[PDB]
Amino acid sequence: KKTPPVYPVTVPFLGHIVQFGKNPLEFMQRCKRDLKSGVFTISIGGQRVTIVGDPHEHSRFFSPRNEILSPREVYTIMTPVFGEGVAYAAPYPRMREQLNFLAEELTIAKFQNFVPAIQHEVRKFMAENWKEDEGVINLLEDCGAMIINTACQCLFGEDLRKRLNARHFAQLLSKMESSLIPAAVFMPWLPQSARCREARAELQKILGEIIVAREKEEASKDNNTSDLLGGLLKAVYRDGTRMSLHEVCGMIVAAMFAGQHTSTITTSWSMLHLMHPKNKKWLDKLHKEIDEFPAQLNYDNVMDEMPFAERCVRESIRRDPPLLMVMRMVKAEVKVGSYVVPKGDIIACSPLLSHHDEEAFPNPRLWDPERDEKVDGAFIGFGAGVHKCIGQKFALLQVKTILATAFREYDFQLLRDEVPDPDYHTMVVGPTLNQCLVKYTRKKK
Ligand code: HEM
Ligand SMILES: FC(F)(F)c1ccc(N(c2cccnc2)C2CCN(c3ccc(C(F)(F)F)cn3)CC2)cc1
Repeated sequence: KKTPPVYPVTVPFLGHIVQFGKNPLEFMQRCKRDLKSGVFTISIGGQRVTIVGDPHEHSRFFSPRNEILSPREVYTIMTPVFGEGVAYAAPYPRMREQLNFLAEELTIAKFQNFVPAIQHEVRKFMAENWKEDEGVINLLEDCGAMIINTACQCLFGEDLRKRLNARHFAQLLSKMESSLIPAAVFMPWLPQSARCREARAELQKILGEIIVAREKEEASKDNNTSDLLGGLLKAVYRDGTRMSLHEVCGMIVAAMFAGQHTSTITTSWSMLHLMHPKNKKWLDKLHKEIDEFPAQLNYDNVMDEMPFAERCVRESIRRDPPLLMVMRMVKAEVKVGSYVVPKGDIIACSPLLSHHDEEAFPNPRLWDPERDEKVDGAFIGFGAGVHKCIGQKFALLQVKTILATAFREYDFQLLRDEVPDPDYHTMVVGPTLNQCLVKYTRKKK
């Protein structure tokens, strides 16, 4: 009944925040290698951080209930972004209720409209920015613009898009997230909240006026508005109450924030690999898959006739996962294989680490869409168990739709010799900005 072997500190109360900041992959790999164990504890400012680095031991982290493993006290940082009483700020039972309303808005039933709506905004963006036949663009900043555009074309109603467009909304999103610093998640003890508040107090009033307007159309039942907002208004809790504007806006914000960073990074990655000359066989097999498709794609095409595309996307999330660390706070310990994690200990599971386990993924730095996890449950890019990703189906659909639409009508050339190196400065990891310069070439008669 002993604890994981603690990696020693040299500079004290720095813990490892410097060695970790530069390159998390190498650091964690070295820790795993030296300690001869996938399971080990590191110190971050004195805090006992315990990583579960053995892909065979994943279900230990993802299976327990919240009362045993609590995300809240480690994920608090998001409380100003979504507001109070929303998500973690709210108690677990009612957060579950909140998440149920959101998940019931991303049902495969809603997805029938999404495919044509995503294609519309991709082709709009390509008509206004891909204007020349040959041009240089930054892929990372462009896929983001496409992700926010198409996501608003899916879950935002006509009237809401007239009173808010995506391009202004993304400026509200960045206005809101800038209060996040990676080194504020382990210390329980704001110069940006002042700008964070004014963004929500702006969005909340805009939404409130759309609601005031929709209740004055509601008389006809002819308004027929069934978007993310439309369903969240109708939401009724277990105890008869309904969502207030504060809880409503927070939910919309969360819906967009979650998808926009993770999806755009995924898309960008996916495009850089296929674009690369070493990956030509994969680009061809992609083409073999999408060449037969009509100009206007339907739900079946993307979902049913596009497995290989999904193999590329998933591989991209397997190789370079957007979220490096998933975290919990232990309230009551349960055995982790042979070791045991004590109460008060901060337990983590790292998609960045696990996705690079030689047994699970031989040659982890190789992009290979046809490869299958050699250990069941190794791939945890969307998480697993109690807190698996509810946006997984939508993001997959979103990225695939974009890839199919882009490659069908364009060719791409990477100004670089090698695929961009990930940037670990940010908490959510994507490829380097100044490395993401790409040349586009339009396909002609
Ligand atoms: C590539 C795209 C995405 C990735 C990589 C991703 C990744 C993840 C991961 C790793 C988790 C687990 C969090 C944890 O256990 O600590 C998660 C949970 C979640 N994701 Fe995503 N996600 C993606 C897209 C989306 C989208 C589009 C949405 C919503 C639109 C979304 C909403 C959520 C939500 C609500 C959770 C709930 C976590 C919980 O149950 O407490 N995600 N996602
Ligand atoms: F809808 C929702 F319920 F409010 C919600 C939305 C997004 C998320 N997350 C999320 C983000 C991007 C894609 N998919 C899901 C996060 C919320 C907190 N989270 C993390 C993950 C890591 C870190 C840290 F410490 F590394 F910076 C901080 N927060 C992981 C899931 C969780 C809940």
